[PDB]
Amino acid sequence: SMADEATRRVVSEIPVLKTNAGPRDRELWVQRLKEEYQSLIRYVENNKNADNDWFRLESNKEGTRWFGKCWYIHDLLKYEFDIEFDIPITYPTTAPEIAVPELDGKTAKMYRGGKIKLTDHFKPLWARNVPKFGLAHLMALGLGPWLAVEIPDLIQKGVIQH
Amino acid sequence: SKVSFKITLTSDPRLPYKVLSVPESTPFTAVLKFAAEEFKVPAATSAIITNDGIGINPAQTAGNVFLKHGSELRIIPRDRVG
Repeated sequence: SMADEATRRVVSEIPVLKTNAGPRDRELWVQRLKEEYQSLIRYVENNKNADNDWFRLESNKEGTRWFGKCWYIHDLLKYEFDIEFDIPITYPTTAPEIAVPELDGKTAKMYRGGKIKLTDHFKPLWARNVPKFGLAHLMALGLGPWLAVEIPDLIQKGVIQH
Repeated sequence: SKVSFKITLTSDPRLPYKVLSVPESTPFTAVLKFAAEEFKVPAATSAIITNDGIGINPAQTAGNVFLKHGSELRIIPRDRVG
């Protein structure tokens, strides 16, 4: 199917990460962060080339606190949302929880503090790929599909206006 | 007396599949439980649909589904609360 081939190609083109290291791990964390930025930068380049440049992410110096923006296009109009997340100390085994704070209280597919609720298939998928998945995969396989489902709904109901 | 289904896990970007063979009289809900077990995903937050994206009534046998829909199925994450 066209959906299948699209996902496969998208995810295939995101560089896999290498280093099993989290914030506790000194020079090995520095290396991991380089990998994360490299993977994110390649994903953004791919997004630009596919005419769907849908997010930007940055971090503090230590790489433990991430914030950025995402965009969703629906019916010719652009919707912008702020995102943030903290890196758990057991990363990359444990995936961060992405938050969209301005949507807190606006959808039931979300925990406290705007933390998005992904499907139950996300955790096993992440766990069996450790440590090759990183924040670029978290965006492509976590937030992106969440937006694709939730944002059109919130628009159709008039809960978000652009 | 058995039928085989090709079941693809759509939540995994490799799109891996397994072929599951069950007696024709097996309730289709058992096929869903078998597929979920095999892919190591919860049955209660998974669903099976046809290769072409069609909903399947669970209240029928495997053989029923095999002829009505076809051998090729997708196991997908389900819409479920909490």
